[PDB]
Amino acid sequence: MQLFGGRYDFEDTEVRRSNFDNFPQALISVFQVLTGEDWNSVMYNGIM
Amino acid sequence: AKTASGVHQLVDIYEKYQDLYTVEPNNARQLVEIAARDIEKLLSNRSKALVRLALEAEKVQAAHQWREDFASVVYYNAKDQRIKPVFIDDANFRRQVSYQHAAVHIPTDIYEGSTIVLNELNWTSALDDVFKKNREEDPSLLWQVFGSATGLARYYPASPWVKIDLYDVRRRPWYIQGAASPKDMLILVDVSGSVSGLTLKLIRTSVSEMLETLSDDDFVNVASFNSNAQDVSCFQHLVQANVRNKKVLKDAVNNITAKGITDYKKGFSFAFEQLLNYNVSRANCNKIIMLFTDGGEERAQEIFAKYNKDKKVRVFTFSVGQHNYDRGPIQWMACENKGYYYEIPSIGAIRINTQEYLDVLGRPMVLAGDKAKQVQWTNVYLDALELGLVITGTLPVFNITGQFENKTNLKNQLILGVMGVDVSLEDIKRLTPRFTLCPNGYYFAIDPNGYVLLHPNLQPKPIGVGIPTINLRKRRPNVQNPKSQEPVTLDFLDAELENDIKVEIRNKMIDGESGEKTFRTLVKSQDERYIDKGNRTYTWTPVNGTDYSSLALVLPTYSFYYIKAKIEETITQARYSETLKPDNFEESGYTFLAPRDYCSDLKPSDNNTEFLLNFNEFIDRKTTDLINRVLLDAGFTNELVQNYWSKQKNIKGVKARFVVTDGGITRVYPKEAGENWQENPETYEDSFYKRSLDNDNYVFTAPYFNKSGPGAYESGIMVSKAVEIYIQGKLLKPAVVGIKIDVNSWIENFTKTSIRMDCVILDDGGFLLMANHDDYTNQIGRFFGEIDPSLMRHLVNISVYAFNKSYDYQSVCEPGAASKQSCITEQTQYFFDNDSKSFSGVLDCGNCSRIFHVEKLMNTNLIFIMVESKGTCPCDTRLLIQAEQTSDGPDPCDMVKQPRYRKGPDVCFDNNVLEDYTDCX
Amino acid sequence: KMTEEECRGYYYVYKDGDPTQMELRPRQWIHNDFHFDNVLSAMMSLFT
Ligand SMILES: *[C@@H]1O[C@H](CO)[C@@H](O[C@@H]2O[C@H](CO)[C@@H](O[C@@H]3O[C@H](CO)[C@@H](O)[C@H](O)[C@H]3NC(C)=O)[C@H](O)[C@H]2NC(C)=O)[C@H](O)[C@H]1NC(C)=O
Ligand SMILES: *[C@@H]1O[C@H](CO)[C@@H](O[C@@H]2O[C@H](CO)[C@@H](O[C@@H]3O[C@H](CO)[C@@H](O)[C@H](O)[C@@H]3O)[C@H](O)[C@H]2NC(C)=O)[C@H](O)[C@H]1NC(C)=O
Ligand SMILES: *[C@@H]1O[C@H](CO)[C@@H](O[C@@H]2O[C@H](CO)[C@@H](O[C@@H]3O[C@H](CO)[C@@H](O)[C@H](O)[C@@H]3O)[C@H](O)[C@H]2NC(C)=O)[C@H](O)[C@H]1NC(C)=O
Ligand SMILES: *[C@@H]1O[C@H](CO)[C@@H](O[C@@H]2O[C@H](CO)[C@@H](O)[C@H](O)[C@H]2NC(C)=O)[C@H](O)[C@H]1NC(C)=O
Ligand SMILES: *[C@@H]1O[C@H](CO)[C@@H](O[C@@H]2O[C@H](CO)[C@@H](O)[C@H](O)[C@H]2NC(C)=O)[C@H](O)[C@H]1NC(C)=O
Ligand SMILES: *[C@@H]1O[C@H](CO)[C@@H](O[C@@H]2O[C@H](CO)[C@@H](O)[C@H](O)[C@H]2NC(C)=O)[C@H](O)[C@H]1NC(C)=O
Ligand SMILES: *[C@@H]1O[C@H](CO)[C@@H](O[C@@H]2O[C@H](CO)[C@@H](O)[C@H](O)[C@H]2NC(C)=O)[C@H](O)[C@H]1NC(C)=O
Ligand SMILES: *[C@@H]1O[C@H](CO)[C@@H](O)[C@H](O)[C@H]1NC(C)=O
Ligand SMILES: *[C@@H]1O[C@H](CO)[C@@H](O)[C@H](O)[C@H]1NC(C)=O
Ligand SMILES: *[C@@H]1O[C@H](CO)[C@@H](O)[C@H](O)[C@H]1NC(C)=O
Ligand SMILES: *[C@@H]1O[C@H](CO)[C@@H](O)[C@H](O)[C@H]1NC(C)=O
Ligand SMILES: *[C@@H]1O[C@H](CO)[C@@H](O)[C@H](O)[C@H]1NC(C)=O
Ligand SMILES: *[C@@H]1O[C@H](CO)[C@@H](O)[C@H](O)[C@H]1NC(C)=O
Ligand SMILES: *[C@@H]1O[C@H](CO)[C@@H](O)[C@H](O)[C@H]1NC(C)=O
Ligand SMILES: [Ca+2]
Repeated sequence: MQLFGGRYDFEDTEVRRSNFDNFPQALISVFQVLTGEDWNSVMYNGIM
Repeated sequence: AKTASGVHQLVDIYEKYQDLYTVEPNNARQLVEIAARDIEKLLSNRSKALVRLALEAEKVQAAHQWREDFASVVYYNAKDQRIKPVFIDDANFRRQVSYQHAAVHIPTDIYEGSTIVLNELNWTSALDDVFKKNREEDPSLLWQVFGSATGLARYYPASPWVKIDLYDVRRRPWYIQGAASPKDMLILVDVSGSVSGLTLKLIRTSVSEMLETLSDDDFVNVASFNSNAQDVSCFQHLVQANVRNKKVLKDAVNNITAKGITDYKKGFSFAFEQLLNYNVSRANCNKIIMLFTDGGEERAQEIFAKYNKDKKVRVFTFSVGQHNYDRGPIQWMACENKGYYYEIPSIGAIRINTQEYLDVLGRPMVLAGDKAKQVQWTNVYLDALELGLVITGTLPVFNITGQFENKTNLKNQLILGVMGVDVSLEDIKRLTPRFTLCPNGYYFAIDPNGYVLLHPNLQPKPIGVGIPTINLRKRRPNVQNPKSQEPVTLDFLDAELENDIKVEIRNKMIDGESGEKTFRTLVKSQDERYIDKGNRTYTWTPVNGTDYSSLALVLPTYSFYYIKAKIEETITQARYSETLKPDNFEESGYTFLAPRDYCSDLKPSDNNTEFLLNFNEFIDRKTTDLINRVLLDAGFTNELVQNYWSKQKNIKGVKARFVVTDGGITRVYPKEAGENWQENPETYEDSFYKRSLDNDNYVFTAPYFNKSGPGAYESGIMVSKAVEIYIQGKLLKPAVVGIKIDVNSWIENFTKTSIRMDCVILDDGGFLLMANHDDYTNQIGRFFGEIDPSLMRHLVNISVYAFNKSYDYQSVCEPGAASKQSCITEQTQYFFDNDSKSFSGVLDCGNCSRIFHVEKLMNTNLIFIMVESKGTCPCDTRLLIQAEQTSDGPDPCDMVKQPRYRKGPDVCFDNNVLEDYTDCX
Repeated sequence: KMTEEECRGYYYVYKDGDPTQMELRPRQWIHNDFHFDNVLSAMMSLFT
């Protein structure tokens, strides 16, 4: 929540939906990386 | 000129036949008071044909029942149960028309079946007998239409529709004015940090869609609020919201950054300042504020407690986007302040949400159902069904279902729809005679805003854009690229030349009651080349009925009188028809006939040969004043052939003679060189015929260069003289006789007069007629600033010959960078100022000196220059360029400041003690 | 649209969110393919 701070703005119409723009949204998103599912979409959106 | 033409012989012709005439007056004031009585009667009948569509439209609503299931509706669905009826070809509509079944247009956004849509097709079938009656009550009616609040639209003639069609009738110019009042609106865009990303692109879009629901009585201004509140507009107050001023704000909206802290307290305190003032103008009507934030944790009670004591400013708030913030306080803001909160999820929902904003403001109209039914005419626009310039008349339809019995009265509010009956301007222009009155004369009409109904340069192809930038890297090989539902609102001060005299005319005409004024002006010639200066006598009256127009008749001062056709011998006119046949081309000449009107005709698409042969057939049946005039015109130009041109036969010289008369007969005599007469056979839209009537001397026109085709040495240049006739102490100017000078022959006089140095025969207009020196002999007819600008920039600066720079709003250009689009252009037009035909000067450009001497010839249109040199050091500074350069419009930030006098309307419904605002929500 | 009756006809799909680049589709219920209705259908989705 500090490194990414809800910086997921982008100005597009695609739902980059695993944002960190809350606390419990960040909790669920973080868990996704541990299970190793789909952590491209998480990461690709971090560097973008 | 006096010899090659038989002008003095043609004086001898009109003076010979003292019979076959009776010179009649125009009176002017009488023609306009008569024409004002007709345009009233035009609107009278169509006015009422709304009133039959309003009364019988309300009655069927009161007995509808509301059927839920549907197993029985048989309509047309005009975009393809369904019917497929017959079609007759017609010319009033230039399409296929039905006359027996109503059509239905449904937007391709909303249909299934639907219990909302389909239930409204049930009761709106009842209108069609009332549709069918007015056709047989009165022929020549254009598109009747019932629009509706749910997007339906029925219209009686039924034509099929005109690749992706958007067209939502709930946002169309004519539907909005008839469902609201004027609006002092104010759009506030929240621009903090919370709106970057998805919610930015929506507001950039949603503001740009909100401004299209404005008419031209509405006022706006765009104020982001932030830390501080500013106007990102370059306006600081309310605009008039033209076509133009709406374009300014969209370039302002599309460059908004997003960062900072929301406050709402400096913002609204900035907003309630703007709707005050009462200094500029404003419509003083339903005041809207609109708030485009994304949620925010503030019920800003303070500012509403300080400024909405009286509750006379309603607030629409919208929230866009898919933020997870609070939509709490914002629903509290609207519902208290008579607002109606709406919510824009994403793109696609934008069109549906920004149009229901007008239904909320209809609440004072629905509470005043006695007086609110007045016919509100929309100004002018191009119809979507391709008919031309149309003007609509509208009248709203209420949902009276609970009256004098009352009942629960739940939706005794919001209206049903707007009935519309359109009117072509051609319908008007057949009421306006423009065939007895001297081609620089014309009827003309102004709305209360200062916009135009009948100036003869309206010309379809809408107006008014900056430099029309298109990139081709952004588009796809695909979708239709929308067609601009924008009206055509032309300013009177931009339909002509601006003058201190005309503004006095415009400000009096926009409200006043009678008057006329005669003066001296600059006149822009047709297909702009040339400004003449002459006299005008023009009047004005308002329409005795409505105030939504006022006429005016411009006249040349030599045009009080006209020729009455009167032939009572019937053999003489038949001999005149015998001239008019194509059998006599070696005898008379190629005789050409302008497209005009009678009973069963057509228009020649350059097959004037066919139209003439069609016209020949007409009188052969007959064997009413235009038909007699052309016959009376026919022999009076024939006698110039047989009594003056027959006795000459192809001189040393001429190349080709021609005679243009009003009445539409133009003859070129050799007929081998006549077939090349490359101009407009319409005498009233002809360019040189009008220009010839202004001056009292010889007129020279320089043709173009490359132009499409053989206008050249092949052609030569054009001479002209208006023919003045002295009937018994009167002055009539019927005809114009032209000589087309063979160029190399006129080189041969110009050469041998030189031998018995750099000289230019030059016109008014800076266009090269001829020269020495043989580099210029191919440029003939190019503006001389493109040849020798160092002279010409000097020559104007040591005066005569000056310039005005108008702007044209309908010309079409090529787009730049970042097929055919309309764009605002400039036009330099050069003219003479000062007399004393002896202008010598000594030019030093820089480091080299040379000599000028400019001599204006007498009793003609000619500059003769003697310059001596080229061979010294050159001076390529710039190029004074005529033609049209694509450019911008005027400065909108300063045009708004000293704005433009006008008047608003007179209803402004607002604030009933009834209403009751609990819906919202 | 959210509801059975109110979701048919056509609508506007925007390729990237320029509101000019506007394309059509028919609209219909996409029953989302790993649905929880029957307990047979549920275990095939808790498996994923
Ligand atoms: C430029 O070219 C012109 C040809 O287009 C020449 O114009 C001709 O000039 C003649 C004398 O200058 C004129 O002759 C006179 O014609 C009238 C009737 O047209 C007669 O009554 C006169 O008697 C006769 N003059 C004499 C002395 O007999 C021609 O009318 C006239 N036009 C033509 C032939 O079309 C110009 O002369 C010429 N300029 C120069 C400087 O050479
Ligand atoms: C809206 O649609 C409904 C049908 O869905 C139309 O209602 C129909 O109205 C006609 C006359 O208005 C009814 O005809 C009558 O039927 C009786 C038989 O019960 C007969 O004895 C009468 O002489 C007459 O023929 C018809 O029954 C009725 N249809 C239904 C299904 O009830 C209605 O007319 C439509 N609205 C408009 C404005 O047209
Ligand atoms: C013109 O005004 C009248 C005002 O009463 C409107 O009539 C009312 O329309 C509503 C629409 O929702 C009807 O409600 C419906 O009732 C049925 C009954 O079972 C219900 O099942 C539906 O879910 C729906 O809510 C209401 O009954 C009706 N009033 C009466 C007395 O019939 C009328 O619709 C207005 N016209 C238009 C075009 O809006
Ligand atoms: C327009 O509104 C302004 C308010 O912003 C008025 O400005 C005041 O004018 C009076 C004199 O008429 C000055 O004494 C005040 O100092 C002005 N206000 C401020 C804040 O400086 C103005 O009068 C109004 N009318 C016109 C014609 O400008
Ligand atoms: C509408 O037009 C009629 C007809 O022109 C006006 O009648 C004029 O009345 C004045 C007296 O006020 C007479 O001197 C005029 O001669 C009348 N006109 C004509 C043509 O004779 C009527 O006044 C106009 N309506 C209004 C409200 O001005
Ligand atoms: C306009 O219509 C007339 C028809 O009356 C055309 O004249 C004919 O032209 C053709 C060749 O194009 C000849 O074979 C005919 O003999 C001409 N006369 C008639 C009576 O048919 C004229 O060419 C048309 N002009 C254009 C531009 O289409
Ligand atoms: C358009 O041309 C006219 C030519 O007459 C200009 O009007 C003259 O302007 C001068 C000074 O600019 C004045 O001294 C004269 O009194 C004006 N004469 C008339 C008859 O009005 C006019 O200024 C030009 N306008 C533009 C924008 O160039
Ligand atoms: C208007 O309608 C009436 C009656 O239908 C008719 O007499 C009159 O000629 C119409 N007006 C015009 C300008 O034709
Ligand atoms: C924003 O863009 C508009 C249009 O190009 C321009 O007028 C304005 O100066 C721009 N502002 C900034 C800060 O770039
Ligand atoms: C216009 O008319 C007045 C008076 O009749 C006259 O003095 C003036 O010369 C006329 N204008 C022109 C351009 O000749
Ligand atoms: C048209 O005239 C221009 C002079 O400005 C010249 O440059 C051009 O070549 C001409 N057109 C053609 C097709 O030669
Ligand atoms: C041309 O006119 C302008 C108008 O102000 C003047 O400043 C200038 O001196 C003139 N040019 C010359 C060469 O005198
Ligand atoms: C004509 O122009 C000259 C200079 O070109 C000027 O001095 C003179 O006053 C002008 N005459 C009139 C009547 O304007
Ligand atoms: C300017 O004058 C000088 C002489 O003083 C000469 O040498 C030079 O070539 C001239 N240049 C131009 C551009 O006329
Ligand atoms: Ca915020």
